[PDB]
Amino acid sequence: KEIRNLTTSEIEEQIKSSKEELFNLRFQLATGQLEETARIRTVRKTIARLKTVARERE
RNA sequence: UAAGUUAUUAAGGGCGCACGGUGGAUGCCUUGGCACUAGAAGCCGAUGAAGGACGUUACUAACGACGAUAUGCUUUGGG
Repeated sequence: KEIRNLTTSEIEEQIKSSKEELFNLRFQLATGQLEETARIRTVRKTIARLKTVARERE
């Protein structure tokens, strides 16, 4: 999605979005503390884009 | 006082009509079928098939779509 960043920044980004944001929101939506639930489907799709462009670079 | 004749009763039933219930025929309709015509096409698979199991949404029991990038992603045209 026009991320156009250094591939190591792509790996830092997949590793940040991959657990931290998404895993935290998955715990919050279970223990009854997350509203703005639509964050989740945002982060998921972000973790797809960072992966696809890295695969395009190969 | 005597002789004689005759009738109302309807527990329930019969017929005729009036009004309800049941059940889903018929009329009209069609989301789908049937039989064919002209033109594509007549194979897929070890780069892992046809077919399926399990999963994916903020909930999800099921059906479609999809596959740990999961109720979908990028990019080039239409709108």
